[PDB]
Amino acid sequence: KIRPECFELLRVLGKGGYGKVFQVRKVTGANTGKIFAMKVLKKAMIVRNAKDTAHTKAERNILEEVKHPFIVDLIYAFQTGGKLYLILEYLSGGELFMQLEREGIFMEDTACFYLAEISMALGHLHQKGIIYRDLKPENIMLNHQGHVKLTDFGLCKESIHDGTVTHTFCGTIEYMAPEILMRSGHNRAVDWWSLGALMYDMLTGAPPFTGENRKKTIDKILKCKLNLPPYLTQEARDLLKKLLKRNAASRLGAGPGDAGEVQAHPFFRHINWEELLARKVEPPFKPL
Ligand SMILES: C[C@H]1CCc2nc3ccccc3c(C(=O)O[C@@H](C)C(=O)Nc3ccc(S(N)(=O)=O)cc3)c2C1
Ligand SMILES: [Zn+2]
Repeated sequence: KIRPECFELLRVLGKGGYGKVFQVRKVTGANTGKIFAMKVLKKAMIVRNAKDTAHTKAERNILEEVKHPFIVDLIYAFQTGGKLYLILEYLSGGELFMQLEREGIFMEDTACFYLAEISMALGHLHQKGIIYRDLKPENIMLNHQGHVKLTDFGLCKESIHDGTVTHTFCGTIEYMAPEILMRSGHNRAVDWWSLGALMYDMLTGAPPFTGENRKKTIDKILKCKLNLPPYLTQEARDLLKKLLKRNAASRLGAGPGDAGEVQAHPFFRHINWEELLARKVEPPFKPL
């Protein structure tokens, strides 16, 4: 039986309205000294709300079922009378957000690497019927080697919330597909839109539809009038056009082929998917 006492707390990694994440090491037994991130949620913050409760369960079920290098690993999960615990792998490589800040613009080959790894994560989730929605730089962490890990499948991580009913829009909404902001119904095609907004951000320095404020930004995303700057490679331009389509069903990846359709695009012509998935490819950025 794994218990909170099995872990020594080393620092606070983050906190919000529902709980905290601690860095921990295992105190005794197997992997005595192995470092983890420990997410601790307060049941009382959650159990009163049918939505947040379902959301919580969904997180654990997803992270329990997922077995994939480019998605954050769930090692143990247990609960006490008042708290839910998730022992996760610790991601030392920080945020991809912190990488875009330094670089400003990624070189094509660097963007291509990350977009490729993310696409395999998305393919993994989608064949499981899971829709990410929240693809954005703050959500993409790196492990110690420098590979991608998708995070944030659970309760809202923000300190400032949008409205009093939902947490769907609390983050930046710059990478979110128009049909979600439209509430016109959506499916896995939103992740391929988001992949495009992220790709655009990597290669231009800012997401494709940003305005002076939030309302102006939403208006731009909805209007969806894409201007591709002339310095983008022919391959990136072509992929960006096909990802950032307002009509969901027309997006690359929206087809029955999903991630395979996107991975087959010339923008990824140099990618060896077998060696990428097996983490044999050297990352452009190396934290340690
Ligand atoms: C998920 C782990 C995985 C490894 C990791 N590894 C980290 C390594 C270094 C620094 C932070 C790490 C975090 C981390 O804590 O991420 C932040 C952004 C975070 O999770 N904030 C947060 C979490 C929960 C809540 S809530 N809903 O309880 O109120 C609010 C804010 C992490 C996070
Ligand atoms: Zn929120």
